[PDB]
Amino acid sequence: GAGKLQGEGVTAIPFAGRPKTPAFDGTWAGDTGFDPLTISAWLDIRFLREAELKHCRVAMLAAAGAIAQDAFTFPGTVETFGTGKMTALHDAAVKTGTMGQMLVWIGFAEIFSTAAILQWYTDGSTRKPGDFGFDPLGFSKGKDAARLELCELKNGRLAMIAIGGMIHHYLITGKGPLE
Amino acid sequence: VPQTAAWSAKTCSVMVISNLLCIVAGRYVIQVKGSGPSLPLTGSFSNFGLPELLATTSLGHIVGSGAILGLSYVGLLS
Amino acid sequence: KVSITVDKDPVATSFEKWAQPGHFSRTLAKGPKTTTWIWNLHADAHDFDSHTSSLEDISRKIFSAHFGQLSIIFLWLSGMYFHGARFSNYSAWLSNPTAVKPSAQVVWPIVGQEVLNGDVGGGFQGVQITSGFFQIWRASGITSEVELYWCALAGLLMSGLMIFAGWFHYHKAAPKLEWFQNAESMLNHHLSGLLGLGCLSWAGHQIHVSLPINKLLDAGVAPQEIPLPHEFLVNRDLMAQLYPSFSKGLVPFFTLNWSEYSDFLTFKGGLNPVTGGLWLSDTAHHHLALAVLFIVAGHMYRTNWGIGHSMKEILEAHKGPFTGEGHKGLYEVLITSWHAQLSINLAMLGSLSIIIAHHMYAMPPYPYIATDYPTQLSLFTHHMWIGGFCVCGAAAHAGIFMVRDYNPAQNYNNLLDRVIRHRDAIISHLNWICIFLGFHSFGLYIHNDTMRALGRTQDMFSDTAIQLKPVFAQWVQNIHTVAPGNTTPNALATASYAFGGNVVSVGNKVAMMPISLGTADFMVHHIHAFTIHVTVLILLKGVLFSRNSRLIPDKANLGFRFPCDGPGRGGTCQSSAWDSVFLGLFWMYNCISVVIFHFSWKMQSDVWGTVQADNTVTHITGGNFAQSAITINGWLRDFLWAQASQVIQSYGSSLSAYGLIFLGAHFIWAFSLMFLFSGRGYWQELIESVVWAHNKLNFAPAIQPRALSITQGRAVGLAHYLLGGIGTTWAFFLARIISVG
Amino acid sequence: GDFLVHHAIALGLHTTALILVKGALDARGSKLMPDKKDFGYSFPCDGPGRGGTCDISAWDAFYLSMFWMLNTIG
Amino acid sequence: DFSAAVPFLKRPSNLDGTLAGDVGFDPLGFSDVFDLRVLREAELKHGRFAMLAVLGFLVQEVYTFPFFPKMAPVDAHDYFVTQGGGSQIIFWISFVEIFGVVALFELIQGKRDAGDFAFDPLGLGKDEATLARYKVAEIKHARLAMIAIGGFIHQFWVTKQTVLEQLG
Amino acid sequence: MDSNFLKYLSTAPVLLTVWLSFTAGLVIEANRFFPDMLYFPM
Ligand code: CLA
Ligand code: CLA
Ligand code: CLA
Ligand SMILES: CC1=C(C#C/C(C)=C/C=C/C(C)=C/C=C/C=C(C)/C=C/C=C(C)/C=C/C2=C(C)CCCC2(C)C)C(C)(C)C[C@H](O)C1
Ligand SMILES: CC1=C(C#C/C(C)=C/C=C/C(C)=C/C=C/C=C(C)/C=C/C=C(C)/C=C/C2=C(C)CCCC2(C)C)C(C)(C)C[C@H](O)C1
Ligand SMILES: CC1=C(C/C=C(\C)CCC[C@H](C)CCC[C@H](C)CCCC(C)C)C(=O)c2ccccc2C1=O
Ligand code: SF4
Repeated sequence: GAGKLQGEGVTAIPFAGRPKTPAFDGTWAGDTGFDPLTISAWLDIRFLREAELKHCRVAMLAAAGAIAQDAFTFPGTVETFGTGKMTALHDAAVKTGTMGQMLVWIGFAEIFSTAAILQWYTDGSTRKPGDFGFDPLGFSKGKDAARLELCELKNGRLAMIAIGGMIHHYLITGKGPLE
Repeated sequence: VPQTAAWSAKTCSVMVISNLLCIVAGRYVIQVKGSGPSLPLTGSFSNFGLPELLATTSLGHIVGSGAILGLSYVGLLS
Repeated sequence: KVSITVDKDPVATSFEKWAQPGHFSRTLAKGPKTTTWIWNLHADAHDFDSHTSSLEDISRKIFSAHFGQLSIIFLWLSGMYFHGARFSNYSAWLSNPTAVKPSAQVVWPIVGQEVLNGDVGGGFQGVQITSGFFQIWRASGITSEVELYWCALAGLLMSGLMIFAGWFHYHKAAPKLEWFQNAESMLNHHLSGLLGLGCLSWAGHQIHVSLPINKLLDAGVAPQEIPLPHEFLVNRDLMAQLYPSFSKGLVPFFTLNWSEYSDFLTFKGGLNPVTGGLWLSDTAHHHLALAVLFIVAGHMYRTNWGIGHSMKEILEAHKGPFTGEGHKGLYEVLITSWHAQLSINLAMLGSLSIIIAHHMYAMPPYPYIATDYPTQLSLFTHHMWIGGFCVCGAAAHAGIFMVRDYNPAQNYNNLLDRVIRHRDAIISHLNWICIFLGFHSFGLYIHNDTMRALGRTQDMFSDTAIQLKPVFAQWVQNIHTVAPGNTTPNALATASYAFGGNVVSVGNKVAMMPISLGTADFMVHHIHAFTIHVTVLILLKGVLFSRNSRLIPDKANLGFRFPCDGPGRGGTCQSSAWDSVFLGLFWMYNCISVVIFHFSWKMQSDVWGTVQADNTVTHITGGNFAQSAITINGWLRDFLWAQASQVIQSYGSSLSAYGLIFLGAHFIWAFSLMFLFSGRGYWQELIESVVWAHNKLNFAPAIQPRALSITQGRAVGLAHYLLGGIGTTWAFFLARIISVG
Repeated sequence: GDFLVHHAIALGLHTTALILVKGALDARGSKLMPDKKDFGYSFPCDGPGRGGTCDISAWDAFYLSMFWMLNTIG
Repeated sequence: DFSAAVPFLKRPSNLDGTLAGDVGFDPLGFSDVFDLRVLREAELKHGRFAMLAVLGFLVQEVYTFPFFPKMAPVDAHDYFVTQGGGSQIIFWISFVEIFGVVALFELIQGKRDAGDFAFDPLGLGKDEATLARYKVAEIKHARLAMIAIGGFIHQFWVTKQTVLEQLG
Repeated sequence: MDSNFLKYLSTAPVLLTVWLSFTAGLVIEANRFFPDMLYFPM
């Protein structure tokens, strides 16, 4: 959480300059002064950061999963689902019903996510955006705490574009991430 | 039944030109501006805000769809 | 700024006030010294504007009342769906829609009323229904009682949600007047969200559920053999068999290659030859186009982001040399008075109901509804009546606004003020036009009656004599007949075959055929114009003279609803805007009765019938209308006397209920005349004598009995009059049509 | 059938007599207008004062009895 | 505040932890608009029904009365509906629930504790410490059995197999 | 039960509706079990 890497004074687009929205006070992490369209002036920065971290997590876990699926396939799946990779595997698991159960349980979790988001406006909750308290093995309770927030945001941003590229490469070539 | 051509450079050009025309026309015609910052542009486009961009692009898409469908109908685009 | 602001826990939910009738009103909270208090309680129950001066309180009450009404409507719908699931022959009707009469009500065998469980068909005996629910469900793609049970469950859940929402938004989180007074935001959201998304969702449902199921049903597949809607949703190949364009996907949609969807999104027109209703593939495209139109329309007004309009600016900008200030002040009037909004909305809703009746018969939208003649007649007349009542209510609430919420200070030299300032010209001209129309529309019938009774049949106004041809209507019909391919090039058939074309026949029975207009049609149309104009005269005269007149310069002080201003000035009976609504309701009854009679006779005589193997159609009455509908004797004999046989010979049959209701409605109609022809003094004196009789036995109520107020007597007379007349027509129509169809 | 229609006729006679007798006996006065004889036989009303006084005259009693007499003879 | 059960969800205002098994779980805020005592009575009635239902399922699978036909617990329902025993059980449950209505009204009036019917025939809850421990255990078992009975019934519907026979 | 709710049940229209529904049920059941009684049996 350095004021040179992130925070006030950093400008991604020099010809524009850092926006004047609440999101760019220098307190919000992952701040590179990047908001050409000025979306943070019209949507709550809390909502936007919650969405960004959800995207980061989901795309940071899908990319790792694509790599894992291409390297090692769990026993009993390479037969049940078939031998389709990536999105073909998604279709096969949908037929199996695996994806349906995944959707049901993820929706169960996202219901409580919806409650958490609503409590910002209904009951004025002070939760941090993207903060769920999931720190079982202690890393946030220490010196590398803000450095781990920046790493999370940066790796999620990397992973979103990486997974987009991987999916499109599979759609074109038909190969998995490792090619 | 009318003809609707498949996606092509002509369709893309019509859509893009419609969007640009509606953006400029929005700059000239939109009376009241919202209360907020502006997209980082100078000169005539110095009060261009997001909501105004979004509105101009929505009208540009309406106009582009209309023009594409009509030009396909009359056979000019296709 | 358009924002949400509510008051938390404004009213505590408690039964304390349930035991204090009249709590809402200061005059009534005291108690019932007389029986007039009992009637005042009900008369003022929902007049929130007379309970308090707080617009915030009135708006909150209205919001919660709307939630309660929605819960009631959802309960009604759930009941209809549950009855379709449990006490109906819907499956048999699906198997053979043209042979078994729809039925979803069964009576208990108590006093011999089990006779009403007639042999409707499909091994089922119950009460034949004429609401069209079976056709609605068939169009929706329902093919089981399980789906109807789930529909009933959804309706019940929505009713519970609505009642909870009403309670919550009155007692837990009541929005404020700033929230309520968002016309721009409230119209943007209604237009885009409510309407646009509703028709978009319905288009999706029709494309994914209704279209393939109805395709197979028309192809003759059994309802049990047809796959399930989720099967259609998830098997794009199965749907790609019926509509081969689903193999293309949504790429055509997002690339504007919309012609790829012509298989299930088509501008075809006409009627489905198998079902006799509109093409569901046409309805899907209709609703998709409507969704686009509404979502675009809902982006017109300014809410929070600068883009949009302000209705205040538009109205204030629209003014001309004949109107002075123009529409200035109307925005404030409409965001400060609920009664003005209610009047506008009621007028529009009633006119919409009338338009819906017309369009729903000439273009039967549901499968197998056109040949279900009882359903068509019942729906047409029902929606006509709803429209008339809504229009009269619009007049009533315009008068209420004029008396209560009209302020000359804020309305100076605007359109409202100028209308008031030249009201005499309007009413005089409307009076003259009403007299002229009455003469030249009814004196024509009288002339025909006199000539026919004198034997001068060549001097009548008939197609075989002096002719009054509706050339303009015939010209419009010709235009619409020739439009397909010429002025609507990409439409295969006419919008309605009523304009002209070929007969559509389902089950050897006419679904819709051209409707020819002649002298009788000219006469009846001009009589419709006469009745509408007189109704408008009454209502508009009352509304304009609600506040003051040459007779009573101070009438707003008397109020919107007062009996009179005394026997002075020659007599000032029924001078208020309430009594105008009373008389205009009488005249609306007249108008709608003539309209529905015209529909019944014309459709039974020139449209409906059975088509023989020759291709010739024999109608229910067989051309009676052209030569009989030109005389009042013709209407009395060939329509009333002739067609009342079914209802008067219904005893011992499943229509015996219709016969009994015929008689009871006659009874109530006559019973109304006791209140309408009479006055309060006679009944108060009779009550004095009866109270003497009671006192002679050392007992009498503490709540002194009183005769009904003058206004209440008029209201009771009108209510019984309307109930009796409409019930008579109800029994007559249903018995006749269910007997001959 | 004769029995029932005869009792209908009895109802009609009795109700016409009711209206006419009430009009005749209350013509001079009632609790509502205890000074009716001052106003006469066929005055219009006494106004909306005491809850409404429409058709408070013996002439109005006759006017209603004429509907009932037309009903009975019918 | 934040609920103990869900760190990222605010503790519901009505749920102050006084009641047994209160870990601050009420994401949808039923306690905000409805009486927590009435909700607790509903919870404990449901849980008691579910626990007795689980025990009934197991005991019916292992043993059935000599005078009743042997059958799966779920099929026993439809059988007894026609036989008439189900009618008797429903009638007597309704008879007890008539007094349950009076108990609920007293609970609303604040005379009774939700789920407290003063039913300790064997006097197992005389000492407080044990009573509170038992109340926590009761609510925990109630919730667990509410889940487990649904699991049993749905698994039987899927496999058409009693739970004991399925577990092998 | 709330005394106010009981008073609301005691209100005239509620009592009239309940009493007349009870009477209608009485007559209906009498006609259901002893139908077509045009006379007192003697
Ligand atoms: C250069 C570009 C271009 C071109 C070549 C075309 C060409 C065409 N457009 Mg158009 N269109 C364009 C741009 C273009 N469009 C744009 C920018 C838009 C977006 C706004 C549209 C939106 C649009 C729509 C929404 C539709 C078309 C349609 C059409 C085609 C048929 C129109 C016709 O003949 O109707 C002639 C029709 C009439 C003369 C009858 C009009 C009467 C209607 C039915 C009722 C209106 C009455 C009104 C309520 C009351 C009157 C006013 C009152 C105050 C007195 C035509 C080939 C139509 C089409 O494709 O049809 C198949 C169509 O539906 N266009
Ligand atoms: C209390 C009055 C009343 C009653 C008892 C009924 C009774 C009936 N109506 Mg309804 N109706 C009424 C008022 C009433 N209507 C009014 C005032 C209107 C004008 C808006 C309509 C418009 C209407 C239509 C268009 C249809 C019915 C139908 C029916 C029948 C089936 C019921 C049903 O579930 O339809 C369910 C209704 C539908 C499936 C069609 C809905 C389509 C409309 C256009 C939706 C509009 C919604 C929108 C939010 C309304 C506000 C518009 C405004 C902002 C401009 C039934 C006889 C249906 C029928 O005749 O079936 C054979 C039918 O199609 N009615
Ligand atoms: C959207 C619809 C709507 C709404 C919200 C309102 C709202 C209002 N109207 Mg109404 N009104 C409407 C439509 C509507 N009206 C229509 C369609 C008409 C034309 C008939 C009128 C005509 C009208 C007049 C003339 C007056 C009102 C008044 C009022 C106010 C008080 C009404 C009251 O206390 O009723 C409480 C409810 C009742 C008294 C019950 C009345 C029902 C009668 C007895 C008939 C019911 C018969 C029923 C269908 C069953 C028949 C079958 C039989 C076998 C039993 C209130 C603001 C009054 C006002 O503002 O005065 C200052 C007023 O004088 N309205
Ligand atoms: C599972 C499944 C499927 C699927 C699927 C999936 C999972 C699809 C996933 C698609 C994804 C993740 C797409 C990502 C695209 C990212 C882009 C274009 C980034 C652009 C960045 C730019 C332009 C940056 C610009 C700039 C920025 C901002 C910052 C730095 C400077 C610069 C880089 C210049 C299907 C569809 C195959 C169907 C199948 O039946 C089921
Ligand atoms: C139909 C019918 C019958 C019947 C019947 C009967 C009795 C049907 C009974 C059905 C029942 C009891 C269903 C229960 C479902 C429970 C669920 C889904 C719990 C989910 C809990 C979760 C996700 C907890 C999550 C947990 C939470 C929240 C917090 C802690 C962590 C976590 C683990 C995540 C018969 C048998 C009479 C037959 C007759 O023919 C008619
Ligand atoms: C008959 C009559 C009476 C006498 C009628 C009275 C007092 C009505 C009292 C009837 C009782 C109290 C109603 C209850 C009994 C009914 C059989 C039930 C139906 C009514 C409810 C649905 C409201 C008037 O007071 C009156 C006043 C002004 C103009 C015309 C008339 C008028 O015609
Ligand atoms: S009291 Fe009766 S009669 Fe006299 S004025 Fe008023 S309404 Fe006319």
